[PDB]
Amino acid sequence: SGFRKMAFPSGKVEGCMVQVTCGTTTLNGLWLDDVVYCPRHVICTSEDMLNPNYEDLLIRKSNHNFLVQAGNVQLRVIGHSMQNCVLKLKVDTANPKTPKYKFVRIQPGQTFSVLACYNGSPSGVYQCAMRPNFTIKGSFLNGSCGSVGFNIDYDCVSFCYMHHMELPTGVHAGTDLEGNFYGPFVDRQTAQAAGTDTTITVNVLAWLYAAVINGDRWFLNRFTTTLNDFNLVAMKYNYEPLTQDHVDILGPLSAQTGIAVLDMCASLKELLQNGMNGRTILGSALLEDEFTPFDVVRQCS
Amino acid sequence: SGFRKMAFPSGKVEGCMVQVTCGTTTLNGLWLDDVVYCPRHVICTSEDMLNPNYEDLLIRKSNHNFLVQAGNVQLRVIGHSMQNCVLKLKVDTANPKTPKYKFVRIQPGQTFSVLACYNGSPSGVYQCAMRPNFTIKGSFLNGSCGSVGFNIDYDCVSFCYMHHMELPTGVHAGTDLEGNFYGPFVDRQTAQAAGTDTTITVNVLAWLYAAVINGDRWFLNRFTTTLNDFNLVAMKYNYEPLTQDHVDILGPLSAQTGIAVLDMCASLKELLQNGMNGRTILGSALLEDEFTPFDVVRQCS
Ligand SMILES: *[C@H](O)[C@H](C[C@@H]1CCNC1=O)NC(=O)[C@H](CC(C)C)NC(=O)OCc1ccccc1
Ligand SMILES: *[C@H](O)[C@H](C[C@@H]1CCNC1=O)NC(=O)[C@H](CC(C)C)NC(=O)OCc1ccccc1
Repeated sequence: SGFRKMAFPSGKVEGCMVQVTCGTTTLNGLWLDDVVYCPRHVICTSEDMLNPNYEDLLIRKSNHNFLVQAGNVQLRVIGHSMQNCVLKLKVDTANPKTPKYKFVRIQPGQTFSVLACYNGSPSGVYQCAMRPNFTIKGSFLNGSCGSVGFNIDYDCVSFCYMHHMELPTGVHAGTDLEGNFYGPFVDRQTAQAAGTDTTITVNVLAWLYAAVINGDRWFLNRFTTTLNDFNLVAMKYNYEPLTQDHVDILGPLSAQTGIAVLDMCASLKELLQNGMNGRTILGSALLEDEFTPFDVVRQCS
Repeated sequence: SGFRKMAFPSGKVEGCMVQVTCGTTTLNGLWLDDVVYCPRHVICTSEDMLNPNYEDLLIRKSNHNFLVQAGNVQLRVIGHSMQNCVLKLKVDTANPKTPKYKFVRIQPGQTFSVLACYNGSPSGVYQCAMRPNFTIKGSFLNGSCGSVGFNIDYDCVSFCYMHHMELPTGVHAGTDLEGNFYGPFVDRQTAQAAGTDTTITVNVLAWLYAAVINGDRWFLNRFTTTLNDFNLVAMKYNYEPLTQDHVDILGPLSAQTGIAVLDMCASLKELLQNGMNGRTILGSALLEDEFTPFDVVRQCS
């Protein structure tokens, strides 16, 4: 028993983290097969980063400007190319630790594990959820760029995120492994604002089901409400509207606890209207929305 | 920027997780050099686990009763012995993934990373703090025993915990890697109650310093209080008394923020008396006490 924010084992990803150097800028890189993936702003100076012509800085570079280190072993860059916002540095050595992998792009509301890295050395691992405004609330300092987010389905690692920047609100933004940014952000140091965020409603309900599975039942009631009536209270509290699929995704959790999906929304509407009255749910005084229904089933199996 | 509950990279520990089978009971084991460490109640049936004579069940066992699997490779047990509550199964093969390690016993209030395992396969990693009553609030299902807790100082892994049981309150208990239990618990399925817990005061202050470092300053005030006057309000709210060392440990965090240690206790005493008034600190509506001053410095470096 027990429910904890739990990241995937990071061993398979640890073996692919390298250090990428260009000029006086150093960040992390992802070593898959014979290509090193890293943010393209490694080729920029502090001069360039306000409004760089990434295409212009790249032509004036060549292979020996990129110092790639896999631990203490120096990797020889035998080629370079740019895919959107990601630099692809082909190296002579095929990474022997390369796991079965996929390049996936996740949806807002889904979760993934972030392996924090600095100078090509993993520092820590934690879970993050892609916010509806395509940001994440992580822990990134200077030199953290190149650290990747990932999920594991079986023995395959589904890479889904690479860190690039931090927004003025203390939130973080990045791209998928093909260099395409999550959200309306650009890899330049200008005034960039994230859109208005909202609470992932289906995640709160799945988290409430995890509480019932673990013995937390004080918020439960006997009354119900309709899906079109619950969307009325959700629009008031900056919550996402609930769809029939979202109910179907919450199917197994509703069956394991014997609590209909719409029954839990009635408790959620009470929790939003009446507050929580200074009590806790799974050790939280707030409604948590960073646990997908899959995350609950994986822990409460 | 950003502060997140962050576990250590689990790759070095992943390479030592095995599966240990005895009869119809299967749990996890720690493969270090040529010894497999696992909880001794693997030799017990559901019959035996109420009040077992672990010394009696062990003599009636021998090597071929222990099926050890390192992935798909079967390990040959060439010997067995008991160290308190831990079974030491010597195997013929030296684990080639054995990292530099230490067998450490941690103090209540300190943190460590738990690598959740099932059938010798790592499932997830998360941080836990040893509660003052020698329990941890983790995520353990059936078959999770043998999973270890650990810290990493440099390239050395300081193993500090091995899971054994779950208490009636949903909390978990285990031993150090020498088989000595944390707290007044025994590896038998009887009525066992954890002692009354208290809030780690020095951890709350260090967590409040992490909030100031990350831009959260609404709880700050200009007034102060003495260490012997703050211990008066702490004893009221089931908080631990604060010592001069604890202030000295909070030294660097007090210097980085320019906020004296006793100044933060005044805000904490206000937060305990006046509540938080429906606002948040680092995304939390509760005062968090599972971050050591070291954990803050490591993330807010
Ligand atoms: C890459 O390692 C770095 C990660 C940042 C550092 C602070 N927090 C992070 O997540 N990214 C940048 O420095 C980035 C580079 C641009 C070319 C995209 N710029 C950036 O994040 O600017 C805003 C900022 C900088 C420093 C501290 C806080 C915010
Ligand atoms: C070992 O894998 C297992 C871990 C338990 C399973 C439930 N949560 C855990 O952390 N330990 C036991 O089953 C343990 C064995 C004794 C010989 C120490 N007994 C135990 O935890 O009993 C209480 C309990 C059992 C099942 C569910 C909840 C509590």
